[PDB]
Amino acid sequence: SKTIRSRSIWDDAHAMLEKAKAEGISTVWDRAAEQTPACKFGELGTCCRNCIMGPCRIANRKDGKMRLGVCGADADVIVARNFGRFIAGGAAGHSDHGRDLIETLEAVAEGKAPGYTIRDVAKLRRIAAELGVADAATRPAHDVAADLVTICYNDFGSRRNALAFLARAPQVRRDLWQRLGMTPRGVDREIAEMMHRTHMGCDNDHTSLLVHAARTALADGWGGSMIGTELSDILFGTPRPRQSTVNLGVLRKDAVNILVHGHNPVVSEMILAATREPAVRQAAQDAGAADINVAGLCCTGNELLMRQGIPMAGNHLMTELAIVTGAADAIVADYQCIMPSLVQIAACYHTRFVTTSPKGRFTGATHVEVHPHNAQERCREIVMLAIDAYTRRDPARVDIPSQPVSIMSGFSNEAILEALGGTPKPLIDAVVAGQIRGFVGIVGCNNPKIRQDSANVTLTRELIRRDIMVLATGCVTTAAGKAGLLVPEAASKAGEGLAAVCRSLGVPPVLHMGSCVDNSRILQLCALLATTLGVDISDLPVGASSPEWYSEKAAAIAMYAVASGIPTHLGLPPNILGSENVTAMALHGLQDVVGAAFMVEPDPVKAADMLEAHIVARRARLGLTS
Amino acid sequence: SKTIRSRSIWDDAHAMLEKAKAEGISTVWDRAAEQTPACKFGELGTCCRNCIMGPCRIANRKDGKMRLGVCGADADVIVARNFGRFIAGGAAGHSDHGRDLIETLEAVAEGKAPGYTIRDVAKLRRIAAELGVADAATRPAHDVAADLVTICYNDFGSRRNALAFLARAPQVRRDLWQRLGMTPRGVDREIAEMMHRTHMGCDNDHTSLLVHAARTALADGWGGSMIGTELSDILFGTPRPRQSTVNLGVLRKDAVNILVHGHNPVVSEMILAATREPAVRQAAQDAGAADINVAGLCCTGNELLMRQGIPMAGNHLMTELAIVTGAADAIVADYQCIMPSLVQIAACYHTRFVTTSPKGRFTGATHVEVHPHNAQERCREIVMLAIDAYTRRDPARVDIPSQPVSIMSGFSNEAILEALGGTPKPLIDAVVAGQIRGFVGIVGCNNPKIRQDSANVTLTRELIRRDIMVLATGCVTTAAGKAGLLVPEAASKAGEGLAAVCRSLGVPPVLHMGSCVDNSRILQLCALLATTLGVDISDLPVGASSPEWYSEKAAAIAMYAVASGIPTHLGLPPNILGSENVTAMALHGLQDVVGAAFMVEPDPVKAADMLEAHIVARRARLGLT
Ligand code: SF4
Ligand code: SF4
Ligand code: SF4
Repeated sequence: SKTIRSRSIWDDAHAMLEKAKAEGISTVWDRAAEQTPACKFGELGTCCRNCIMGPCRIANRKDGKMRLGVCGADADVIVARNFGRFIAGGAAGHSDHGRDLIETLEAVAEGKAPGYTIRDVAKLRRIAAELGVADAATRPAHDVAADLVTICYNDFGSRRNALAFLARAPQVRRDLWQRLGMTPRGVDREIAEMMHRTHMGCDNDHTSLLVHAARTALADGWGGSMIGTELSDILFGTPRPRQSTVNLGVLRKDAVNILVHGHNPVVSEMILAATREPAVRQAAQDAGAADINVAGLCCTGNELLMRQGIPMAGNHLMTELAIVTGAADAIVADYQCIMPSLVQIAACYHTRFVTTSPKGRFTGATHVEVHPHNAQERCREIVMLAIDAYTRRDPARVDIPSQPVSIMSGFSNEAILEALGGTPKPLIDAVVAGQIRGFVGIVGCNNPKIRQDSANVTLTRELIRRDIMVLATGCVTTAAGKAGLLVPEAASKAGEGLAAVCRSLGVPPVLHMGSCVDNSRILQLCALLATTLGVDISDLPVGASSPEWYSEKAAAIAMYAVASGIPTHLGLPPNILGSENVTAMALHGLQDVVGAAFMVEPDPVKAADMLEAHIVARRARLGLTS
Repeated sequence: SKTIRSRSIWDDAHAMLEKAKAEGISTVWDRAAEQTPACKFGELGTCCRNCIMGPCRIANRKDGKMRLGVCGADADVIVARNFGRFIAGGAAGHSDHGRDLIETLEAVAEGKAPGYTIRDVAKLRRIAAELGVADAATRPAHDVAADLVTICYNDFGSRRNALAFLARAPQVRRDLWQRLGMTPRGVDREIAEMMHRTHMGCDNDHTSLLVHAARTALADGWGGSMIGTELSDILFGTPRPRQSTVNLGVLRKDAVNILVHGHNPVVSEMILAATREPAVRQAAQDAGAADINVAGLCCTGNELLMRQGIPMAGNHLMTELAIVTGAADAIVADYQCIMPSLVQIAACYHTRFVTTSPKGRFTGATHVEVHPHNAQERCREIVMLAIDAYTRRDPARVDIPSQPVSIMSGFSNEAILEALGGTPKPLIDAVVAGQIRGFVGIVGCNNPKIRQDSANVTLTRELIRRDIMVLATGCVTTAAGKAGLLVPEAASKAGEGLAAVCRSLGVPPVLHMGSCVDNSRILQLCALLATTLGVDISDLPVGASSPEWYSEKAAAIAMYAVASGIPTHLGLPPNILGSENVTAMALHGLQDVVGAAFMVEPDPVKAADMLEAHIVARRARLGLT
């Protein structure tokens, strides 16, 4: 079918799209078609519903009518406020997840989280020492953890002048943020202040609103996300390189298949633990299954891949299709990017849809709420639900369409530095000599507007062919993995210089660096390189790209990349083109301010050209050859 | 003009609307007409733009298409998420205000706020003791202030199980909130969690979303707003009853007129002090003026009225009209509800539009940023700018249309208890006897959809005639004031029982209790009576009403009133009627959960009937007549 082929580049998606159509199951692509054409005011950002003097919409009329909202706000203010609330929603998604990790570490330090422990005490002591805990190297581990918990909680308070992890950024960058009024002060505070600013009759200057949007995004990348990443490593282990597999073929007909979906590994790590208990495996054996098979979706999947090597079934637009295989016996959901259509599609099969978070409630789901104090008991109950659902699987509707594709994962900054012999000096030498011309983090989602992973893969291929190493996170991980680019043998697909460095280190030309919160690892790496070299992040030959983004979280990531000095490409524009001034700020004005700007470009080859041009300009300023 | 008469009940509004028309100046009412009819999806709440798989809209179509968003979210989820973010924006408006008051008190405690002081040390010691500061009664006042600052800041952190001021609520209400999962834990935390819940693919259950909306609003009423009110009293004085005046006639042709607008008394109080310095006054007199005349707009005007008796020029929809008098020489703005049209209308005259907050930036305004460490010199500078603007006033364009109307203000709970002899017992006895049948807080804004103050005044008049005492805050203050209802002689407009009680105490039948953050005083009063009686707030003969609301802040107030057990009337629906399930929860379902619900009724006489009906039912449950 020409329509099905246009929706994705992948055979396993095509196969499930055919099956979904045969079984009369509507998908995200069908709902996207029903919502096309979309309201122009919504697309442009020129609609405001922030009070009930509205709704207001701004037209561009020669007679000057509908130029202002009822309160007098113009298109610049309305677009900038909508964009600011958009960013705040993304920052809040990461913020609340980082907050849950603080609470989990506190429960471990108090001895009130059965089955949880401090899996990386060495990293605990290092992070705590970095952030100022006294005698972190020698004091009892749970005392050090309690002091680290206090520091992280204080970043979720209202008394700091700068977040704790901001000290990683080079001095020149912290000085610039301070001069601009961009320094993030409190993770929750910046979000709340954004909501205040965007109330009627508060902030009515688009420049001020966009500056606070940058501050709010920075409070995510250097706060909520960075806390989430570093505490997740302490609690569940620091990733090291390991082999795994990707695509819908990681599901197994002869096993109980449990898909974990969402973002929080506090649940997924304990689901995986329950599946390895002897009594639970005997229950699955008694039900007729040969094994219990956990596979990942989206950022929870990314996390379990990085730390445990658990195979990833799919990214964002694969999620519905994973149920359409007929082999998903349970989906275990926590929060964020979990499409509620999955509840309805699961009900078309035997699949249990289990929610675990008080924040991730879905009408019609089976709710088994999980907290650290009860996770071990509750996750056992959830796996037994999956085994029970397995006994009702209709064997005639099972169609697992592909063989899995080998990948390598687990490239934390700790693993990267270890692969380099302990210092970044071999990486700096490679960049100075021009073997690696630069690095681009390719991050972000799928979006039904773009043929799934078409831009993600094309951009990745173009960059590695030009000797630009790619750092992959989020739903790009699955795209690079299915493309065969996440293995060391993929050096044959890179340019001569990048292939040579990859082969000498034994690593792929694309490094999987984790989930969306793990984009904080990319900030940390950039900050380490700039600090080592004595330059700003805006002087490094780096870039970031989200070719197929959709979420507020992805927009917040892009904003904190830009605000930190990383040129950032987006495949689709945010809803801001209704204001030329806001658009010009985002694409050009920010360059004058933070040393980076957004680029919007749906042609991935042209996106590669633009990212490469920035890298080459920055190499020249460093006195390097290109 | 019949169109002009249709826009306001007030003579000063009519006169300035005529003047605006003659001069070609467009107002909020003109822009409201341009935006009519509005998008039906926006009115119903059935539009979602929370990701760029959207925009999505939910329709009711024969083919069954557009029943769901691209992510699969239905109308119940989309409407409830939109309402949740709406409430979060209102809570955030109050929370950042409260946070600013903490920062100011901390600057005073550190000795780094020239011209600021602890005006009410007795209330500082009482509040600090209440919230757990050790030896608050005897320690040095600035040490006590630093420890109270720490307690308030911790409510803006992430480690509490319940906000500090929640202890005021009766135990039965705190137990209910705990069981429901509504207990507010952190002022910023609940706002941030709401923004997380409304991201695509997080909270997709409309009941869950509305319960967290209640928790977010409670974190305002018992957190951001209550902190804002109590610290404002500590820094600037606890209000006591005093006489003042209201309407555009408080402006004076022979004076430099400075209008303070927005919410923060931290700025308006120091502007007032600057205008009283002899050298500043002499500068005005050298410019030809007889004096400097400060008048208030909206909530910062409410604050200056409550504590300093400063006349109030007008409420929300009067703000543009104050400039059209041609006599406003400066507007000094901080944040919230300040319409950006004021900058362009000020540019039609000589008026200086001055912004003072890093959060309240207005393109084209004169920005003179004020912080506690520089407020004394910056406010002096601002007043000098107003005097310079006065020398540019075109006397031919001046038209101050009315004589000002007398009012009484200053009814903090401290002033109410003092007027009662020091205990709520006389008030309880009057309620028991049936002299005062109940109380309604009438709060909230104006809205161009409703003839300005027509419902605010009619509802007020209806309730006091039925022996229901009215507690007025926000822009209802100006409405009740201009109607002559805020003076003791207004007992003559009340029913026999309320008139008798009012005359015995020498108070009006409508008590001005302050700004929008000061709706926390109504919570405090309800919790005091309920705790004294040993019942829930949902057992008290009380109600709340915003007949002409517009703002997210007003919706959050209405939500925390409802979630606290106070039946709450709204003249206009929030943008939720596209979900029958969300609408039914708001109007009916909440009754079975928190003991109160929203009521939507644009006829203010029918609104009075409904509020009275709840009061009578609660009187019967107390075994009263
Ligand atoms: S974006 Fe605005 S104008 Fe468009 S459908 Fe939604 S509410 Fe209506
Ligand atoms: S805030 Fe202003 S532009 Fe937005 S809905 Fe209200 S009146 Fe219209
Ligand atoms: S969150 Fe769902 S309903 Fe809202 S815009 Fe995104 S896809 Fe549409």
